[PDB]
Amino acid sequence: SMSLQVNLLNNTFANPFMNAAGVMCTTTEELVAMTESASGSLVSKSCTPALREGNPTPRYQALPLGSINSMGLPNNGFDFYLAYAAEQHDYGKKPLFLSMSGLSMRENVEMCKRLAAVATEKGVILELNLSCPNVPGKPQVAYDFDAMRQCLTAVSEVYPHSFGVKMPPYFDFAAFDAAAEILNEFPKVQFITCINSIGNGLVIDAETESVVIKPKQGFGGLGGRYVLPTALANINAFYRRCPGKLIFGCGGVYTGEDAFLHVLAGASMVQVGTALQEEGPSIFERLTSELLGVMAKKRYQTLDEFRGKVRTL
Amino acid sequence: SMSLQVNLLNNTFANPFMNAAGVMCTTTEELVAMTESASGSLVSKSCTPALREGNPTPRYQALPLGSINSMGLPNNGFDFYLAYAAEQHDYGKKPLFLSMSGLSMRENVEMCKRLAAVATEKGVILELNLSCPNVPGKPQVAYDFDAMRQCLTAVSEVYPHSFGVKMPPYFDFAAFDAAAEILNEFPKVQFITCINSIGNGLVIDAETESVVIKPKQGFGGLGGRYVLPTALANINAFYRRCPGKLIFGCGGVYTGEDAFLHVLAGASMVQVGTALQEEGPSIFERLTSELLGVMAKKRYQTLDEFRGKVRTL
Ligand SMILES: Cc1cc2nc3c(=O)[nH]c(=O)nc-3n(C[C@H](O)[C@H](O)[C@H](O)COP(=O)(O)O)c2cc1C
Ligand SMILES: Cc1cc2nc3c(=O)[nH]c(=O)nc-3n(C[C@H](O)[C@H](O)[C@H](O)COP(=O)(O)O)c2cc1C
Ligand SMILES: O=C(O)c1cc(=O)[nH]c(=O)[nH]1
Ligand SMILES: O=C(O)c1cc(=O)[nH]c(=O)[nH]1
Ligand code: NI
Repeated sequence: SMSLQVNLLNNTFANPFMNAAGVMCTTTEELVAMTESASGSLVSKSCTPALREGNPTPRYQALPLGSINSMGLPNNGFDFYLAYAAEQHDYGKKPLFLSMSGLSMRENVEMCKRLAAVATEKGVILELNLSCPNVPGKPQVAYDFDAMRQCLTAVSEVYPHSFGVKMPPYFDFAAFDAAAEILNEFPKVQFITCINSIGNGLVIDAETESVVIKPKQGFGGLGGRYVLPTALANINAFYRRCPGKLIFGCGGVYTGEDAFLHVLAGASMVQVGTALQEEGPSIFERLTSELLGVMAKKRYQTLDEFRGKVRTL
Repeated sequence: SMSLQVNLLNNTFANPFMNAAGVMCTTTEELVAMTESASGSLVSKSCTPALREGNPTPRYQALPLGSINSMGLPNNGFDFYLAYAAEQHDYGKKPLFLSMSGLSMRENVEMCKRLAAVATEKGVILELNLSCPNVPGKPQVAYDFDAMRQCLTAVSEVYPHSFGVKMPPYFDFAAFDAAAEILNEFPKVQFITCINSIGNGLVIDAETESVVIKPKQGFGGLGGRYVLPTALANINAFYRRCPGKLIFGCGGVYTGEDAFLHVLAGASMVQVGTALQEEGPSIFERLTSELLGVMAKKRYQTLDEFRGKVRTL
């Protein structure tokens, strides 16, 4: 009588849950573990053309209300994630997203040219990251609407497939309108993932009288409980302003109820970051169970019945 | 042996605590209550040239982790707050800040021209709000740097006194740098208040499947526990980039420990919003007491001894 099934991008997903890019998806063993998990899908660590060591440690800290990180894009490099998608991933189990985070337009252009064939042959789907806020001396691409337009223009020009974009959060309607206007000019952009972390917060430990991460004087992206209302705002804002596109939710999901809120705001897929970092891939069994439980109590049978139907006053 | 005393802008404050603008400071009764409280200071509700009714209700909601509001600047009008500063306020009890939020540059200019004489005669201090996120169709001035520079020029032109600016949160270093560079052009800007609410979040009540405030489809500014690391980040960011100015902290202060963090980050004064809304002006006796307790356990006697001294790794 009940179903968490999702159909989009010419795929069927058993449920809307997946990891947030960058969480538990860097190594072969992590990718295998996500594939073997109860999640409906998975996305690989945001990649650069060559392997990156990332920022000095400590660079992640769990917190009572979430997390702060300045990882600095540590990743195995594009060849590695391309090879996983081309040769190793079991598409029989679930669809695969590959997150790309080139440090320049030219890097994204070069990687997309090579990804094209693998997307065609295997069905891997590109999630293009325009919102990394932890690489020193590199402003978030999507806070500069001109840099955003140019990046999307280049990728659309060279990449012969649909793709999605991972967005930083915005905090005013003018920004929502400006971002949506740009995104709506690109028909290949078929999903929008809202949101990446809330950028450059600063956690201070009262006992040590110090920051808690090493890079960038302790400034890092916030995730977890801190970001849920901001995530829902962005999910709903683009859900409304980009009616021709799907929205993937990301931010502050720890429970089936949290996920229910994401869907109500407009989300098709629901990404899990901080909570997954702290619990491991077994969380997806708990989350599907919980979401089904929420739906049971509210008398919903499918996600379609309430997606985007949040009531305004 | 210990003291919460603060000295700035030719004034002495018994302690760093004050209300955040907009919280419990709209009516005569509220202003007197703040003046009679244990707070080191107070600021009046952000004003427009004429009275405003504000947005339709409900327009504020207390939450487990903070608050969301879209008040829409309900206020008694400039004449009313000017009159309170000129004629009624007991400066013998504590200094007074007047918050100003004209809906246009020209509105601020005209109010400042009239405030000048009262500042001279009575010592009231202007906090110029460049960051109201809840009046529909009106974008936050401080997210537009050229506009911000223009406004500060226009005001400095007509207002022969020191003043401060209430800033929205920023989320990347390029933005910290740009804002600080504008503010550093204007010597009259002697303090910076970080931060106004995190703008346009969206709270959804899972039981009702609806938003919780009426204006703007449920979108509103976030305060409280949600905003503390963003507040600390902005306090510290401007503390570092504007060494010729003082920083007032605002955001997420519920305890003396929270206030201790604000000061460590660089704050001279510490403003209390959401917590004050939920607890009333008695909160200031608890906060002074708690901060003294935190200082005793840590063997500090004055705020100077640790202000801005947060340790990086
Ligand atoms: C450790 C860590 C690494 C992350 N790395 C990436 C990344 O490589 N690419 C990306 O798009 N987002 C990255 N993020 C952001 C998350 O994908 C997600 O947008 C954010 O953490 C909010 O979700 P949460 O509240 O569930 O954590 C990372 C987050 C964390 C905590
Ligand atoms: C009810 C309410 C009304 C507010 N009105 C104003 C205002 O008139 N002027 C202003 O600068 N900020 C206003 N704000 C923002 C607060 O001054 C403060 O910057 C924000 O709430 C963060 O502090 P908190 O975390 O202590 O709530 C208001 C906040 C609340 C909750
Ligand atoms: O690798 C990182 O540091 C990182 C990337 C990103 O997109 N988001 C994030 O929070 N961290
Ligand atoms: O009156 C309001 O709506 C308001 C003004 C402001 O500056 N900040 C805020 O959170 N609310
Ligand atoms: Ni922004």
